[PDB]
Amino acid sequence: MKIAIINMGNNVINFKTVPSSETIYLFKVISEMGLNVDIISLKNGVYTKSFDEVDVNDYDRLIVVNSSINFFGGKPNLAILSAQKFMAKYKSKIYYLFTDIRLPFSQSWPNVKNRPWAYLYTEEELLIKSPIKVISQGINLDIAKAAHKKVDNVIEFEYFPIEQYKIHMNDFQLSKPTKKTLDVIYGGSFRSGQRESKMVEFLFDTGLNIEFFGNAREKQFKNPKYPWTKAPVFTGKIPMNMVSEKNSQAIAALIIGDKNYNDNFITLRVWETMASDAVMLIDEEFDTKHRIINDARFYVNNRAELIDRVNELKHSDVLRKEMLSIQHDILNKTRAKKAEWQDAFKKAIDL
Amino acid sequence: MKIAIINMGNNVINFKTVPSSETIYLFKVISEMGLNVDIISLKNGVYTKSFDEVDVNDYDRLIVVNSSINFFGGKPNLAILSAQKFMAKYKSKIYYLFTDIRLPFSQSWPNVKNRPWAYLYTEEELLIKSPIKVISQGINLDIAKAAHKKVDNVIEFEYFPIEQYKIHMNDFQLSKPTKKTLDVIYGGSFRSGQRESKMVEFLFDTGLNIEFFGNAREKQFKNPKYPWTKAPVFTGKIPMNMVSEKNSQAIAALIIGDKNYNDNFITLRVWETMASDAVMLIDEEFDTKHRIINDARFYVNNRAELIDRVNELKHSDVLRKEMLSIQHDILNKTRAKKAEWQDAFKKAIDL
DNA sequence: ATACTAAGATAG
DNA sequence: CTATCTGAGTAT
Repeated sequence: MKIAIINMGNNVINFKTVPSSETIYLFKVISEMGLNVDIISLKNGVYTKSFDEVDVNDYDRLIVVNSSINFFGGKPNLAILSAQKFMAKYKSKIYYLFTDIRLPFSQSWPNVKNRPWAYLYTEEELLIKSPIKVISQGINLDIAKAAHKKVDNVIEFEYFPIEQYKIHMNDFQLSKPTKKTLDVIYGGSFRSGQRESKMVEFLFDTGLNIEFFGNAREKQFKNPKYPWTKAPVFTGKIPMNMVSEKNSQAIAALIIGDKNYNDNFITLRVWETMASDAVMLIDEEFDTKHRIINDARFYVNNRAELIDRVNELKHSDVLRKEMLSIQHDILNKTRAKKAEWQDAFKKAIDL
Repeated sequence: MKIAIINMGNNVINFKTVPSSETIYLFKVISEMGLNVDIISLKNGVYTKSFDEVDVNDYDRLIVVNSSINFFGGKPNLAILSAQKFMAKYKSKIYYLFTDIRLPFSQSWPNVKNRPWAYLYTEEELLIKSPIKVISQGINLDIAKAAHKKVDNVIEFEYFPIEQYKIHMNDFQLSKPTKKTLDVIYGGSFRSGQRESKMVEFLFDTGLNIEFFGNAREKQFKNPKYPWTKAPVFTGKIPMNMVSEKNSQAIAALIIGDKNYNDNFITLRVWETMASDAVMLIDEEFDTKHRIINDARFYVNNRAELIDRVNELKHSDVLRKEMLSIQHDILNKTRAKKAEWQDAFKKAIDL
């Protein structure tokens, strides 16, 4: 039972990029399940074998982490092409991990055949004919089907909480009480549209000491529709395995709403936050039914509520520790189900 | 008082390179102050002592010419590493000359520890703990504090017109009346974005016989946001300390704006142009408050103001001299106050 | 060959 | 939008 996992459109080397670190963490958690698995990527590395140095048919299961197939600057992206070349040569069923609604499986050939560099590839080289099963992170399989109604070789759809790999990792550790230095903290990147509105709403002009870490830059918030005076402090990105300790430096860590996740996907951030020493405050829009934590106090709808809830927390150490113990209790109930989780995954890749 | 001066990331031997010349010229101007100074670098030379043969703690003052940490080809950069090991062993305050907004002081250790060759160094030998005093060439100390935010041991800030070392040199001599063969001249290299914009706004489609020397070619200008028909004449590189001799060839030398220096840093260029037989014209953005010269005639806004002024100088050999006589009187008044500059420097390195 | 380059591409 | 990531090309 030899399993191969690859990222469809991103180089896999270290933990310095989101797609790469996720592919490696998926490889690590699948290994810890007692499965023999390799990561194939563009070159040999600490975690990967080269596409050029293996026959895709030496594996009984091919898992493909979703990625986009857009070619930046119209130039050839070897990460995409080499991965699909590899997929096309596979004579068996392909398991596509759908963790981002914006990244449904997609053939590259069509987007390649009309390129100046088209001569480099042939349709037989890139066209994937194998049947594909989509393992959707989003519980709503209707949305998963919709996004793939463009590709006919997708024949199975199944829901599997992939993002739970962060809490099921053997070395998982709850954050320990921490000396606070921030009222509210939020990690992410800038995104125009409703995403800008949402962020200015919860992070700007709160009157609280807030830190926005990640890839966002203050000067990206210019839209006159969502004005502001006092912005939060911006910080550089942080290692995947440091997120929870980074969040723990604040009394409260926020989860903002997003049209591509709301009531459908539980995200890595939810767990990273719920695991920290920071009380997890969730944008009502993100989880209307409160599937995450069955306690209204963990939810906020606007700036007034966020400000009010955070101030109740910065004064009441007792209220803070209680909420903290409730979110840790909920996390652990989920963790207790590890074995069911692992079997569900084996079951999802027909093992 | 024994003073040691080093360049953080460049080797110092002679005047064959930009950074080396700067360090040696800084060295000479300080020696001419009657101070005891030594240049410490990689190998012993006419102007330098080797890092591996001197004990940094023998000096009462350690001056570090700003530089960047860029490990070309991912390989160890000996000037940066030797320099920072030297600085790390130092036990008193460090004086960092910030002559370029792009070169804030930076620790190299965080960079080295994650390199495959990290085992060749220890944090004890690279981590610089001594307090740092940034002596900024820019007069806006807020722009200087802003740049050194990442660092924590940078305690002081102070402005000092460092670029003036060229005029106060016991060597300095104004350029004598030169036979004109160019209407306009400008030295430098192109970068991108607005850098190219400006260079095209002031040196292209003017109808004037303009020359452009340094690291720059014609095709390097593609951006269809700033279109041009007739480009100036590119003369490539010239010696490394004959800029004044070069500029004097034209009727007027140009100083164009730059997001980094504008209303902050007076550059070596300014003084090398102000010292030439060429009338120095300045981009209004580079110095709006008109600090350089107090006379509107030397400043321009766009291609219009430019070509116009150059014409007034061509059709009035009398006007040329008058303005030329003005800039020289300014330089002369600055040079006469050499002692005020020197004493200001001493007070900068706490003497 | 020798020595210098004040760093360009990428992340989200 | 720049902090972070990657890792030899250019000038003598």
